Amino acid sequence: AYAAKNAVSQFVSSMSASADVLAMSKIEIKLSDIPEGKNMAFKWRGKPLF
Amino acid sequence: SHTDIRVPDFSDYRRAEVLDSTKSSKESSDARKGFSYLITATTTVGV
Amino acid sequence: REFGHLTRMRHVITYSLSPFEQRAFPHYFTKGIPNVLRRTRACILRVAPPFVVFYLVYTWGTQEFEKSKRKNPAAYEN
Amino acid sequence: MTNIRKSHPLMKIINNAFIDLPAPSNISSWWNFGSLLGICLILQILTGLFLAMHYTSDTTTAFSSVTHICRDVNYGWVIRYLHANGASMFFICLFIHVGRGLYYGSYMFLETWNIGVVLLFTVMATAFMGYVLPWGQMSFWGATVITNLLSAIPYIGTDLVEWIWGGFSVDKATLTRFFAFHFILPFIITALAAVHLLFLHETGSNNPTGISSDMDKIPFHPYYTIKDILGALFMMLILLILVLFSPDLLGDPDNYTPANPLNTPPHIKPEWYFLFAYAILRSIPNKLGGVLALVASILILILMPMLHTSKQRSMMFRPLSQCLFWMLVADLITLTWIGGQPVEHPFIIIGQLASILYFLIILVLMPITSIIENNLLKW
Amino acid sequence: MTNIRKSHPLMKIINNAFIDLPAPSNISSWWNFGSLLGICLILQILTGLFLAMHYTSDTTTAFSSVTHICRDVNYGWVIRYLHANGASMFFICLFIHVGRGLYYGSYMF
Amino acid sequence: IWGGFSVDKATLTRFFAFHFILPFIITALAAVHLLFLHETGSNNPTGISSDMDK
Amino acid sequence: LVDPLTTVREQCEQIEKCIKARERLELCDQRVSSRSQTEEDCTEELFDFLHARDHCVAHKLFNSLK
Amino acid sequence: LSRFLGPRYRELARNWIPTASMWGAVGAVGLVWATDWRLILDWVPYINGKF
Amino acid sequence: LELHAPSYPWSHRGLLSSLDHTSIRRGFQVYKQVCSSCHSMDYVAYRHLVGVCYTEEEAKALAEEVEVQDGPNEDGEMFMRPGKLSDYFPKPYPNPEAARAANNGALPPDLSYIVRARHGGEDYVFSLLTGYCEPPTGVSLREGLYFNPYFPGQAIAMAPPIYNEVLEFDDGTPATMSQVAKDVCTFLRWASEPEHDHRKRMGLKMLMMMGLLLPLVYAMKRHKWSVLKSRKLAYRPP
Amino acid sequence: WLEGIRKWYYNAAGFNKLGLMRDDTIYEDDDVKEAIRRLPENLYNDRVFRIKRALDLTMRQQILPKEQWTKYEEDKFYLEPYLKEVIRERKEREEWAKK
Amino acid sequence: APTLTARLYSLLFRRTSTFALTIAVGALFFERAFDQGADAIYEHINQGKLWKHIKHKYE
Ligand code: HEC
Ligand code: HEM
Ligand code: HEM
Ligand code: HEM
Ligand code: HEM
Repeated sequence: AYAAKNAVSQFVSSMSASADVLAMSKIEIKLSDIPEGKNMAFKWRGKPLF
Repeated sequence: SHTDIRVPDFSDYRRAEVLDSTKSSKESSDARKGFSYLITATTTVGV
Repeated sequence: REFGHLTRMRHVITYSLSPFEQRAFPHYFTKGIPNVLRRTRACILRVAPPFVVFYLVYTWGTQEFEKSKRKNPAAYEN
Repeated sequence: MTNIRKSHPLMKIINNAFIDLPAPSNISSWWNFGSLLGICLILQILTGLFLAMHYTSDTTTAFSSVTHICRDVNYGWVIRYLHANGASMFFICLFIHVGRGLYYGSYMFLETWNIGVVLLFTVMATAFMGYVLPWGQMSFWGATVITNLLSAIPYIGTDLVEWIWGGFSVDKATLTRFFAFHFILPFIITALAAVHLLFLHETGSNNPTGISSDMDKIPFHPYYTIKDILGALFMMLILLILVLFSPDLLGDPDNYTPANPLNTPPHIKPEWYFLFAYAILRSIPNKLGGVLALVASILILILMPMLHTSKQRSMMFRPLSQCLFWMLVADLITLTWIGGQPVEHPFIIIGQLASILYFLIILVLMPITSIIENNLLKW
Repeated sequence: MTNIRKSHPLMKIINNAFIDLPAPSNISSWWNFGSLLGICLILQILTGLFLAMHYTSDTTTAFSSVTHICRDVNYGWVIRYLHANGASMFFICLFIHVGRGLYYGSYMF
Repeated sequence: IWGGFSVDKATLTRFFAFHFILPFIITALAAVHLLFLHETGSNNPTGISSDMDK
Repeated sequence: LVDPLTTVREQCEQIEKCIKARERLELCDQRVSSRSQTEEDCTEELFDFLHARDHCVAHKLFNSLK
Repeated sequence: LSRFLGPRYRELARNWIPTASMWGAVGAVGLVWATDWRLILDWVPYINGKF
Repeated sequence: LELHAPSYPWSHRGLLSSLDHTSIRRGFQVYKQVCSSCHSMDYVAYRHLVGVCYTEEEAKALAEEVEVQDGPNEDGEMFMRPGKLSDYFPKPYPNPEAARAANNGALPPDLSYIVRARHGGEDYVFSLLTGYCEPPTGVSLREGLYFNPYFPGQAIAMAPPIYNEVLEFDDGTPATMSQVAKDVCTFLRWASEPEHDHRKRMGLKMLMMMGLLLPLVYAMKRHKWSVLKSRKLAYRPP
Repeated sequence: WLEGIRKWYYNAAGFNKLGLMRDDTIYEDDDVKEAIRRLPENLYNDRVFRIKRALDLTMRQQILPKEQWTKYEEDKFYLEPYLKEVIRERKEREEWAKK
Repeated sequence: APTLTARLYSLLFRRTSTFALTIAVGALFFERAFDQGADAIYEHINQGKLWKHIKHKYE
C-alpha cells in the first residue's frame, strides 16, 4: 500500500503543474509604462489581466 | 401427407428465361449466371 | 447459441427459390411504390407532428429574436 | 478432417462473431448503424494516425502543423477533412444507434446497453479533446469553457480543474495532454466495442417487432454482410460528399484564426454534437446544477431499462409511445438549435422548456403512457 | 444458481485465463518471464502515456521537451528513466523467454 | 519511410506516431499469443505432458 | 473609368424596396438631426436600405464584371 | 422493492450492517491516507508531524 | 446589429465549378501591390503560385523581386538575400505589436485564411471591401476608424483601400473598384483552399463512381436476399 | 365507451395487421418463458408459426391482407392463464422468502 | 445460340482464377478510361478557367 501510494502520487503529480509553469505565477507590471486612461492588458497565469 | 403438399408457384419471381416449364434450365444457365456474375465483376472493378 | 439448438419448431415448411433462377428486382416499381405510400401513410401520422411543432418554434424563435433586436421607437421618442 | 473455420481458435471466434452468427431476418436498415459505427471507428483511427504523422502538439507549431497538413502534405487535406467530417458521421450514427435502441426496446440487454453508455462517454471525450488539437480560437475557448465547467464541483473543484489543465489555464500542457489522450482513447473504445459485441452475442440481436426470433434466424455471412457493405457504401457517399463538396459545412469558421488567449471569439459554441448538452447546461442558471444536468442528460440512458413499464419490448405496436419518442427526437433537435443560438430572451425560455420536456418525456411521460397502453390492451 | 466467475462472460474468460487455468505443477522461475513481459508492457504503456503528455515531436522542440520532462515535470525523471530502463528489462525478458522456449521445446507450439 | 531525402522532422513525427500505436498492436498479438497457448496448455521443464499433475 | 458597382447601385434606388427603405432612412435621419440630444442613430434603417440594395446589386453586378 | 421490504430482509440487513460500517471506515481511512487529506490528518496524532 | 453579406454569383460557387486562374493571377497582383503593406500571408509561398497563376520562371522572378532575410552567415550576422521559391510571402510588420503601432492599434489579419475564418467567406470580404460608406447620423467614429456597415461594429480601422485605378492589371482588365475586389477575393479564396480545383475534380470522380457502384452493390444485395424475399412458408399441422 | 378506445388501440397497434395476437407480442421475460414452456403443444405450434409469419412479413416490409387481419373480438388470450399462474407462484415464493 | 452473357460465363467467369483476372485486367483499363473521361468532363465544365487552358499565354 505504501509503495502504491508513492507511485500513483508521483504519476498524478507528474500530471500536475510543472515547476516552469509555477514560476510564472506572479508578474511584475511596469506602472510607469501604462498611459493614463488606457487599460494595458497582460497575460497573467495564462489568463488576460486588465 | 407428403403427397398432399405441392410446391407453390414462383412464376412472378422466376426469370423470363426459366419461366417456361417445357424448357430445360441448363440452356439458359450460362446466361443467367453470366448476368449475375457480370454484376459482381463490374462491382469489383469499381471497388 | 449455435444454429442447431436455438429453439423448438414443428411442422413449418418453407420453399425458397435460388437467387439465379429469380429476378433480383421483381416489381420494384409496380409494387414498391404502392407499398411505400402505405408505409408513409401510417408513419406520417406519428412521426411528422412532433417535427411540425419544431418548425413553428424555430420560426417563432427566429422572428421573436429579430423583433427584439429591432429598435423601439418609444425609447428614443421624447 | 474438420472445417478450418470452425476448428481453428481465432477463426472460430471470427466465425461465431461475424460469419455464422445467428441473426434475425427482419432487422431493418436501422440495425446497420452499428456496423457503420465500427467502420467509422476504423476510418477515424487510420485517418488520425496518418494525421499524427504530420501533427506537432506544441502550441507554437500546432496550428502551423495543421496548415502544413492541409497544404504541403500530399492529399493531406483529404485526410484532415475525412477526420473532421468522420467525427460528425460517427456522432450521427451514434445518435441514430441510441435512438434505435430506445425505440425498439433494445435496452433490455442490460450489459450491452451499459457498455454502450460507457462507449458514448468515451467517444464524446475523445471528440472534445480532439477538437482542441487544431488549437484555433474556437478550440481554445471551447476547451476553456468546458473544462471551467468542472470548477462547479464542490470542494475538489479548482484542484481538479487545474490538474486537468496542467496549470492555471488552458495552455501547452493541456494541448499535449489532450493529444496523448485523444490518441489513446480510440483503442480503449475498440476494446469496449469487443466487450459490447460479446455481451450482445450472449443474447442475440433484437428485431424491430421486439419478439424473440429464434424460430426465424438466418446466417449473417450470406445476407447482412452484403447489407452492411451497402450501408457502408451509403455512409461513404454521405461522408465523401461532406469531405469534398462541402468541406467546411459542419465546422465553425472561427477555428481558422490562431488561438488568442487575450481575445474571445464572437461566439463560443461547442461542435454540433455537443450542442444539445450545451443547451441543457445553459438552461439551468446555477453552475453545479448545470453540470449535473449535463451529466444526467447522458446518464438517463442508464435508467431507461428501469423505466420500461410496457409489456411489449418494441414501440412498433405502441403508437402513443411512438408519438412520445418522436416528440423527444424533435426536442433534441430543438436543444441543438438553442445551443447554436445565443443566450438571449427568446432562446432562454425555449431552452428551459426543451430541457424540462426532455427530462419529463424520458422519466414520467413515457412510463405512464406505457402503463396506459397496457391498460388499453386489457393487460 | 451459478458462480458469477464461471458464468458471466467476461468473468468466464478471465477465470479460464488466469484463475482456473490448469497449469503444470513443475514450471520453474523461467516461466515467470512471460508474466514479467506482460507487466513490462503495461508499465511501458503507462509510462509512455505520461511521457507523451509532455513530449513534442517537432525537431525544434524534441530535445528541449525531453529536458523539460527531466528537469521541470514533477517526478518527470522517474517516468523517463523508468521508460528507458524498462525497455532494456523488456528485451532482457524477451531474450530469456526465447531461450526458455528453445531449451524446453516450447517451440513445438 | 524517411518522408524525405534524409532523416528529418517528417521522420521524427512518423516515428512518434508509430511508437505510440505499435504497443497496442503488441497487446493484441499477445492476447492471440495467450489464446493459442491456452489451446494446448503450457509445457513443463521435463517436457512430458503434465495433465496428471495440473 | 466608370465603376460598374456605382451604376448597378443606382439601379436599386429605382426598385421599390430600395425606395421604401430610403424614405424611412431619410425620415429617421431627420428626426435624429432635429433632436438636439438623442441617443438614436440611423444604423438600423441604414442596414435595411443596404440589405435591399446589396441583394439587388449581387444578382447583376458580376455580369458587368469581367 | 416490495419483495425486499420483509422482516427476514431486515434481519439480513442487521446482520450485515456492522460489516458495512467497517467497510465504510476502511474507505474513509483509505481516502484520507491516499489523498493525505490535511483536514482530517491535522487531528490525527503523530501523523500531524507531517505538513 | 449585423448586416449579412449578399450571395454574389461567384464562378467557383458551382458544385463542379472552380476558380478562374486569370482572376487569381490578377488577385495576387492586388495583394502584392495593395494589401501587402498591411496583412501578411504567412502560410502561402511563391512555390504555390507555380502551378496556379504564374509559371515557374515568373514565380522565381516575383520571389526575387522582394528581399528576404537569411540565416546567420559567418560571423553570425543576418543578411538580406534576393529570395527564392521556397520563401513564404514576406510579412510587412516584424511583430504583431509593431503592426498595431503602425495601424492605430489594429492588428491587420493574416489574409491566408481570411476567407475560411470570417463568416460569409469571400462574399463578406467583397462586401466590406466595396462597402465603405458615409457614417450615419448620430454615429461618432473615433478618429482612425472608418464606417463599413459589414464589419462587426461598423467601425473598421482601415481606410477604403481599393479605389478605381489603384493598380494596373497586366492583363489589361479595367481596374475598377469592384473588379479589383472580385480579383482579390478570388485570390483569397484560392489561398484559403488551394485544393479547391482538385477537390471539385475528386468530387466529380466520386459522384460518377458512386453512381456506378451503389446500383451494382444494391443489385448484388437484392440478388443474395431474393432467396428470403421470395421465400414462401406454409403451416401443416398433423 | 372504453371498449371504443380499446378497439381503437387494437387497430392502432399493428400486431393484428401482421396476423399476430396480443399474447404473441408480450415481452419474453422469465415468467413469460415459463408460461410459454407450459403451453399445450397445439397452442405452442400456432404461436411459433404466427410469429414466424409475422417476422417474414416485417422482413419484406409487407402487411397481411385486410381480410386475414386478426379481429379484436376473435383475439384469444391463450397465454394469460398460464402467465397468471406463473406470476402467482413467483409471488408465493417471494412471500415465503420475505418472512 | 449462346448469348453474350452465356459466352462470358463459360469463357472467363466459370473459374474464379479467370474471374479474378478479368476483374484485375478490367480494373486496369477502367481506371484509364474513367480518369480520362472524368477529367474531360471537368475540363469541359471549367473550360477557360484552369491553368492548363491558360498556360499557353504566359509561357
Ligand atoms: C494598411 C494598414 C491596410 C490596407 C491597405 C488594407 N488593410 Fe485590411 N485591415 C487593416 C487593419 C489595420 C485592420 C483592422 C480593422 C479591424 O480591427 O477589423 C484591417 C481590417 C480587415 C478585415 C477585417 C478584420 C476582421 O474583422 O477580422 C479584412 C477581411 C481585411 N482587412 C482585408 C483587406 C483586403 C481584402 C484589402 C484590400 C483588397 C485590405 N484589407 C486593405 C490593414 C489594411
Ligand atoms: C463505438 C460505439 C459503438 C459501436 C462500435 C457499436 C457496435 C454495435 C454493433 C456492431 C451492434 C450489432 C447490432 C447492430 O449493428 O445494430 C450493436 C448493437 C447494440 N448496441 Fe452498440 N455500438 C456502439 C455504441 C453503442 C451505444 C452508444 C449504445 C447505447 C447507448 C449501444 C447499445 C447497443 C444496443 C442496445 C445494441 C442492440 C442492437 C439490437 O438489439 O440488435 N451501442 N452495437
Ligand atoms: C476514433 C475516434 C476519433 C474521433 C471521434 C476523433 C475526432 C477528432 C476530431 C473532432 C478532431 C478535430 C478535427 C478538426 O477540427 O480539425 C480530431 C483531430 C485529430 N485527431 Fe482524431 N479522432 C478519432 C481518432 C483518432 C485517432 C485514433 C488518432 C490517432 C493519432 C487521432 C489523431 C488526431 C489528430 C492528430 C488530430 C489533429 C489533426 C487535425 O485536427 O486535423 N484521432 N480528431
Ligand atoms: C512482449 C513480448 C511477449 C509477451 C508479452 C509474451 C507473453 C507470454 C506469456 C504471458 C506467456 C505465458 C507465461 C510463460 O509461459 O512464461 C508466454 C509463453 C510463451 N511465449 Fe511469450 N511473450 C512475448 C514474447 C515472446 C517471444 C519473442 C516468443 C518467441 C520467439 C514467445 C513465445 C512463447 C512461447 C513458445 C511460450 C510458451 C512457453 C511455455 O509453454 O512454456 N513469446 N508468452
Ligand atoms: C514495449 C513498449 C516500449 C518500448 C520498448 C519503448 C522503447 C523506448 C526507448 C528505448 C526509448 C528511448 C528513451 C531514451 O532514450 O531515454 C523510448 C522513448 C520514448 N517513448 Fe517509448 N517504448 C515503448 C512504449 C512507449 C509508449 C506506449 C509510448 C507512448 C504512449 C512511448 C513514448 C515514448 C516517449 C515519449 C519517449 C521519449 C522519452 C525520452 O525522450 O527519453 N513509448 N521508448
